Amino acid sequence: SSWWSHVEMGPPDPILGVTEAFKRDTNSKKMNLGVGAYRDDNGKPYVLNCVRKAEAMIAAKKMDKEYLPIAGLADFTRASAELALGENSEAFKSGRYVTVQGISGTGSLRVGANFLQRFFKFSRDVYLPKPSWGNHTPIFRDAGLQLQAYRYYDPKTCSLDFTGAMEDISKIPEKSIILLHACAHNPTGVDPRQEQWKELASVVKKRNLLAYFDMAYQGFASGDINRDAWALRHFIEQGIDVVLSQSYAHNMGLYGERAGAFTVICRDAEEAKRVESQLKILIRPMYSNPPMNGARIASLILNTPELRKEWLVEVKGMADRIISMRTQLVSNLKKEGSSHNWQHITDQIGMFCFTGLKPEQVERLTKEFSIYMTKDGRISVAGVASSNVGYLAHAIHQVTK
Amino acid sequence: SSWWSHVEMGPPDPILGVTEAFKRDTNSKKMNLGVGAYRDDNGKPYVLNCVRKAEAMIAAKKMDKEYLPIAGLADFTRASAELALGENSEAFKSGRYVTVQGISGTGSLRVGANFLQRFFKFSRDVYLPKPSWGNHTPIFRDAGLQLQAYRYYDPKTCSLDFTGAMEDISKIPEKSIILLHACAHNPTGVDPRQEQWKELASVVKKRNLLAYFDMAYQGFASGDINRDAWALRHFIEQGIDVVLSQSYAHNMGLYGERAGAFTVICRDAEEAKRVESQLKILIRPMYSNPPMNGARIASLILNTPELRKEWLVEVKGMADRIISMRTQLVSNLKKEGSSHNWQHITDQIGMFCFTGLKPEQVERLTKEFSIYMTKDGRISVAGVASSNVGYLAHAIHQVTK
Ligand SMILES: Cc1[nH+]cc(COP(=O)(O)O)c(CN[C@@H](CCC(=O)O)C(=O)O)c1O
Ligand SMILES: Cc1[nH+]cc(COP(=O)(O)O)c(CN[C@@H](CCC(=O)O)C(=O)O)c1O
Repeated sequence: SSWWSHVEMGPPDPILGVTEAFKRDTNSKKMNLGVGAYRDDNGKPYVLNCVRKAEAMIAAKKMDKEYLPIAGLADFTRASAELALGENSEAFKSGRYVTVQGISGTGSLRVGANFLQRFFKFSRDVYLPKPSWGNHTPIFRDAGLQLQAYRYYDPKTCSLDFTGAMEDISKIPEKSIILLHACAHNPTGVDPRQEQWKELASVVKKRNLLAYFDMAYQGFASGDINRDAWALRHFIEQGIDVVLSQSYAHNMGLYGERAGAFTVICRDAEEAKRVESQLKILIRPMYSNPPMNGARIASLILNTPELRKEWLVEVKGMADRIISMRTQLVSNLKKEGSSHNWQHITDQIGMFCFTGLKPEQVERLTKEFSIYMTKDGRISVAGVASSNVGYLAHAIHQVTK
Repeated sequence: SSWWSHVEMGPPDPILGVTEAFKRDTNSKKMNLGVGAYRDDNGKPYVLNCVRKAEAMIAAKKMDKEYLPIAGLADFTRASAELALGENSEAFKSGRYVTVQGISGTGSLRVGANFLQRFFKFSRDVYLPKPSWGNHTPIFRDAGLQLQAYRYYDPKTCSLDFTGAMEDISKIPEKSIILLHACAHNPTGVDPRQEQWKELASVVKKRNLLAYFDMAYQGFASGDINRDAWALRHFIEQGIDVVLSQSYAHNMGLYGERAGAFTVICRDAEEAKRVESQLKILIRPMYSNPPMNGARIASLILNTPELRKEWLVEVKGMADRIISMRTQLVSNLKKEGSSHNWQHITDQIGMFCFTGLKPEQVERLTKEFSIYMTKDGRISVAGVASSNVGYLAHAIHQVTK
């Protein structure tokens, strides 16, 4: 009986733990369809061309590694704001925003969570969509806020239950906080339609709710970055001052370098200044200043015309491939003779498919075929390659037959 | 009256803010002696040779950027443990430790702070030495613990007030938490003597206090890394199970890449396993997984014999230079005709000198000479170069005359 005799065995992360389990299997045909990580058509980690050139630029310049200001790389901070808001945006033009480099999406989310905990005097409730990325709970819960829920997904119909959402949302207490996924909702792969978004705006505005946008997949919903930032831009434009978290982990394939940002849209550039002051203060006693590599790479691509353009081509490339894989998946299922309707697989967008498989099926999949996915039936289509869509489909079928 | 009408202008970080102020001065002779950042003899940011080769190795291998496990790079985690504990260590050999990659020193410190908040059921008090790095307060305070103090520095005598420390320490309530700087105490540059450390061990052990070591400057106290880890090793060896935070920001000049680690010494490898589980759980909803670059670079140097050896030469090189600058500083002061005893400047170790200048003098220094330092009179000798020790000394003198 020492200091930690009492500390119990905590369980493995529902998402990140799949990769740990996957790592150990000896099956040569194994597939890691758990975390949303882009794999190229060979089924290999893919580092974009533009990322590769960004890094070379950095190398060549023989840059130092001195500490970055607490808020991050100005150039990256400003270009991230700009990427979300759009260059024409009044918010951006007027400087009514504060963007701070964050430790990827998760890092940004928690900074905001912490910021709200401290400065959002109107409420302690955060409404998450049913269902949501498992991690939104703990992120909010550890920061000190309460979690609530709003209906979103209709499993019966494999789509968004708009009526349920609107009902739930029209009733959230005023001045509460609502978390919205900007695009490629995780894990359903179903976003509201633009008409739909417009109706949500109204209710949010009307109920005077703080809209918190989680934008982890800008460019993976349509394959177009501006198109994917529509909702977000629409709300700001309707006069809704949101807070936002951005991740460059998927769209730039910067996973491990941890590049991201957290933004608050304020009333004036002077409020923006005061909020920045306080955000610095929160970040300081947390990690002091942020990791420079991801931010340097992203800044160079973003601010370098030829780089940026290459990047957009590369993003289309990625989404495209994901599409082909959905398609094929479905085809192979029919080929295999599957009786089930697998239309949701091609209807869903972003990196995954919310399959509907029950936990007994998931289990079999891992054990008989060594195909790893989250227990909720969510699979990452992002990680399928031409060489194993066949295998995937056959398995799905066997376990479903 | 929007959401953030109430959020007030927070002040600039007492340490990091000096660099912000410094950045704006137009004086061509300006000197940034605030943050502890190594400058080469030309007064330029210095990226070690071995760091440069580590990066080239990485480049050459065309490594991916997939996400690292929540606890960090195994290789880096294990080599950090090893760097602190020493290779012969029973703790290490036996695997009674858990080391987790942290976002530099600050990142590691806060992870531990958070861990204790959650699992240290014996107390909410953390005793810091008087004085300490300004940031220890907020780090502990934001995590949820209470701050206490123990006497350390004797300004009258420009040294460690051992009697006061021992008195204060012999009285801290049992099972409390005491933060100790492993070496190169920040900001006094005065460490306990080995005899002294031995006496501290006893009292800590006797009072059954949780010893929390902050090891930010391993190699900057003596210019020898094992020598600098003595105290730390001695406590573990006396049967004191510490928690520790390591930073590679100064000794490897990795400032902005944010590489560091947090370790807990446990009873067995099985407790170690349970603690790891819980640490993962804490990190997950905080930043998810850590920045890979700093960790990849540090892992390669540490685990690469020729790299490691080069690294130790480079560390000696750095400490040496710091020594020369102290020396010279003092010489120039006499040359200038300073009446004061400046012996503390050469007596102090690590990257700074706790000068004793009053705030009015600090102020003049910045305004007449554009020499930036923290308001407490702490200056970073680390950043002085042969070309400006003269200027420095003349200024000090003018403002002191
Ligand atoms: C909605 C969502 N929001 C934020 C993030 C933040 O990611 P990062 O920048 O790494 O902090 C992720 C990653 N979630 C995918 C990646 C694995 C993970 O969970 O992490 C996933 O759901 O598989 C999200 O899916
Ligand atoms: C005692 C101490 N502990 C931990 C750290 C953590 O540093 P990092 O790995 O960057 O998180 C520092 C840096 N403190 C010097 C560097 C500037 C800073 O304060 O940050 C300093 O005191 O100037 C310390 O001086």
